[PDB]
Amino acid sequence: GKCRGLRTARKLRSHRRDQKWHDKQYKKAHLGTALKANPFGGASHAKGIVLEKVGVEAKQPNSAIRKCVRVQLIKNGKKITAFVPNDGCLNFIEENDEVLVAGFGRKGHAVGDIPGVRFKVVKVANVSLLALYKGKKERPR
Amino acid sequence: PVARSWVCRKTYVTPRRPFEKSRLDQELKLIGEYGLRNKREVWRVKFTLAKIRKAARELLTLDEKDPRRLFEGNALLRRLVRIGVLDEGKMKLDYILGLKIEDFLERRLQTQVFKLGLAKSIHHARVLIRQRHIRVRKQVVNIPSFIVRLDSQKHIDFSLRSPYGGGRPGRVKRKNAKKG
Amino acid sequence: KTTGFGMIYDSLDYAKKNEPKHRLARHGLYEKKKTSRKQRKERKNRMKKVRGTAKANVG
Amino acid sequence: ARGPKKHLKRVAAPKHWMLDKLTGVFAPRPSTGPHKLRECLPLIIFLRNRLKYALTGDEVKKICMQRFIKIDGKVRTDITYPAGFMD
Amino acid sequence: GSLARAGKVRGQTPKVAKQEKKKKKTGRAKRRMQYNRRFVNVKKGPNANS
RNA sequence: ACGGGGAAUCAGGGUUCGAUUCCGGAGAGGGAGCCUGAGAAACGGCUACCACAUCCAAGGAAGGCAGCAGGCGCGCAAAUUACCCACUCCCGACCCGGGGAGGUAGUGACGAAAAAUAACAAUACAGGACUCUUUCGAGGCCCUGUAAUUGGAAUGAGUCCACUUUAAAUCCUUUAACGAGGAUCCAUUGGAGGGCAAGUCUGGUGCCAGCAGCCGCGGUAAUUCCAGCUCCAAUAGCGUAUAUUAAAGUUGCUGCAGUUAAAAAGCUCGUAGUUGGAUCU
Ligand SMILES: [Mg+2]
Repeated sequence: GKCRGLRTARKLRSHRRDQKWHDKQYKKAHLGTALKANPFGGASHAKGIVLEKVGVEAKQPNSAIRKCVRVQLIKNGKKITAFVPNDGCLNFIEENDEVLVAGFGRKGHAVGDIPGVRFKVVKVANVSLLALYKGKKERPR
Repeated sequence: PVARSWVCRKTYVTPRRPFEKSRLDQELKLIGEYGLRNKREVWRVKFTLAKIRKAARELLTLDEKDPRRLFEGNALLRRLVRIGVLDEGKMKLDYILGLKIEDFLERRLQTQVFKLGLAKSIHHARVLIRQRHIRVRKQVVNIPSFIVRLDSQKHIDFSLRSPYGGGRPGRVKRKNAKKG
Repeated sequence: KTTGFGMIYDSLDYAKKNEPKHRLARHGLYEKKKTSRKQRKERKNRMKKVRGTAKANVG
Repeated sequence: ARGPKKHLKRVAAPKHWMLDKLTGVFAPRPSTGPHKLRECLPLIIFLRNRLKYALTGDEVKKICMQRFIKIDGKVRTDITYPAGFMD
Repeated sequence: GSLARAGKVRGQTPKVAKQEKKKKKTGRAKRRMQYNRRFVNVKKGPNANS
């Protein structure tokens, strides 16, 4: 069992300090390696330039082609893959466009059929994809 | 550095479970019975009662002759008697825990002007108050959530400058009179 | 009902001595100067560059 | 700070002065004198705030420069003069 | 994969216009309608079909 | 990683945040050195060096917005080159002068408070309960709704005299005049298999397009995609991403586990640490 003395505070506190590092959430947050490997660098959104249009085939048992885009981040030069959410929204994006990119819902984890993709597109050329999709705004000319 | 004050509060708390069927039926019944506008108007009164019950539970853990218990117990009981929620002959700290939201909802000006016969329904009372037809002691009030103090129950009347009192007719009767 | 404040002075001379000079202009007993803070400040900074009586002949 | 201070903020003023929050950012800093800064009542907070002989701080100056107020037998024209206990 | 079928069913779907209808009440009068509908005047659901 | 006063969350214990208007510290592009003065190693003072950068007749001269506006850059990320010393105060030789301190307007769905988008009456029913007639029925007693059925009564929101406000204004408050019937003076944002409130409706597509936080849906009758209708949740607000608290008795002091699910050192000695039997009026 555990020690239960009146002069045990140092033992209890040091043991808790040591054993907190075996919690993977705590270690990930407090170690610093997961902050340097994050392409966004701790930000919720980031801007980037479109390099290529890609198509990622879904994981089994699903059979489809999720339509994504390869994006190079402006602030650090890193390269990511971002999923274009809705029906036919890839037709609004063109190469060399500047896009706003956000996380994809699971704090750095992949979501659903889409393998290895952690990001999604929000805006293209300062126009939200929702407004384009619902016909509220059009691409600037 | 500015001569400004940043003190403010939120006056309600949302429920923890958003889609609890028993709570959705219970709250809509209060909305319909007292003619409220939205669910936030139920969570406000419920928050006020929750804070009253919490002060009483904290005072009830003190000694029966604790100086703070006899000072802030009398004050709370007197405050509850003054608005008409608690009875005059029930000034005991254990009768606060027997209070309900319906007691607090009955003292609204909207409920009172209807129960005094000024309005034909609880929805007519709302528009009557918001349209500046009601006064309490020579002061015009257009806030339906105005909690009526007990010794104000007798001074709720039609406004002195309204078509329902001694005032001129509104724009519609004036315009139709000249129509012929 | 309207609520306000009021003062009654013994004489017009005492009123002119003690009253704020913006509350005398409302009665027509005081005229302000028709310039601007920017105008006066810029004029002030130009005279720093000039020395002697030539300060007066500066616009 | 490179020297002595000359200002007083209203929330940092002595509480027994009974100063409200929204009149201004500053409070009268008492002049140096026989009584301490935190144990005194300046003449402006007595002529304006307590006796209401004046409505603004400019009117306190107009009363003072007419040589009407004597603190223990001597005329003081300073409007932040630190009067204190038994004066 | 091949990025050539994007927008397929959304562009294939026939276009149907919305029927114009009487406007909806709002605020204190919309929530009075629900109360009257569910409590004062009344094993199935609000949107049960057939 | 400026430190406190403090902030969010919260059964009790606890966890996280505090650049930020109050108190203390530090700095004025980076180091260093000084003069004056009661007080400075001062930068809206000076002297050098390092890095930038300005005018030039090429000899020379002049620099320091982490002050108020404003511009560039950086970015996911943040407002006017506006008016005034009228208030609060400060400074001076001074009742008089000055103050981008400070105040006032502008931008402002950071966030917080109150609160419109309809109300009533008469009709006739899908009608409903409730009283009597066993039943047909009478219902004027009380109630809800397609009401594309009638009807005048009431009001802002707006336009706009004037006063009031104020240093001068604006706004709020107060008041004449005009100002409401139904595609309007029109409420939105997300959903309808489960978690989790609410359609195995109808049309299109056919493991494609797409949905889907998780389980899962889609291969010619799809409760889940794209739409119409209908339905429900909050509402002048509602979705999404991210950090964080609760949920987490999944960090366990309160309060967890270690035979087989993750786990007792091969065994014993032994210092520090932790803990230590009666017994006195
Ligand atoms: Mg359900």
